[PDB]
Amino acid sequence: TDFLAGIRIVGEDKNGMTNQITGVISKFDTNIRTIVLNAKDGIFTCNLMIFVKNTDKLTTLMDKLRKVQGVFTVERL
Amino acid sequence: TDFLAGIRIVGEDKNGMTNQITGVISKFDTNIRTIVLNAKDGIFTCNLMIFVKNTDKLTTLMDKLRKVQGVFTVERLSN
Repeated sequence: TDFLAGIRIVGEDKNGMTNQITGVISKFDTNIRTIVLNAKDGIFTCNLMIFVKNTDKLTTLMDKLRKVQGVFTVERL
Repeated sequence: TDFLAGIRIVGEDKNGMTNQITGVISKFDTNIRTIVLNAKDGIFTCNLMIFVKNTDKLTTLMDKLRKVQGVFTVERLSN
């Protein structure tokens, strides 16, 4: 019942942004499949592919990511 | 001051390893610039670009990653 889901995060690259984002994703109950993260010229972008048990897990993770300082948007791909 | 360095990690895609490696990287005391991680064919590869203090510091981060059971290789990237 687990399925592959994608999430895109965009924000400003300030105050250890990347460490916080990677910390949240790694600690969460999900199986990371792919990460394409770049932080240059003050902007942060990250496309994540993960295996999730259900939609509740996916939306919960997206909600946590939105609370990280500097994040503009978190959208499902 | 800090300079840009690259690190490549290759390991087994089992037992929560991708999450484990991402966690180790997040706990690093450095400025992460790029992460390209992909899990496929039973393994995962991860190219990381970070701004680091000096070579001694870089070596300590690579040693931390190499000590994670399940990691096959950790090498410094050039270019």
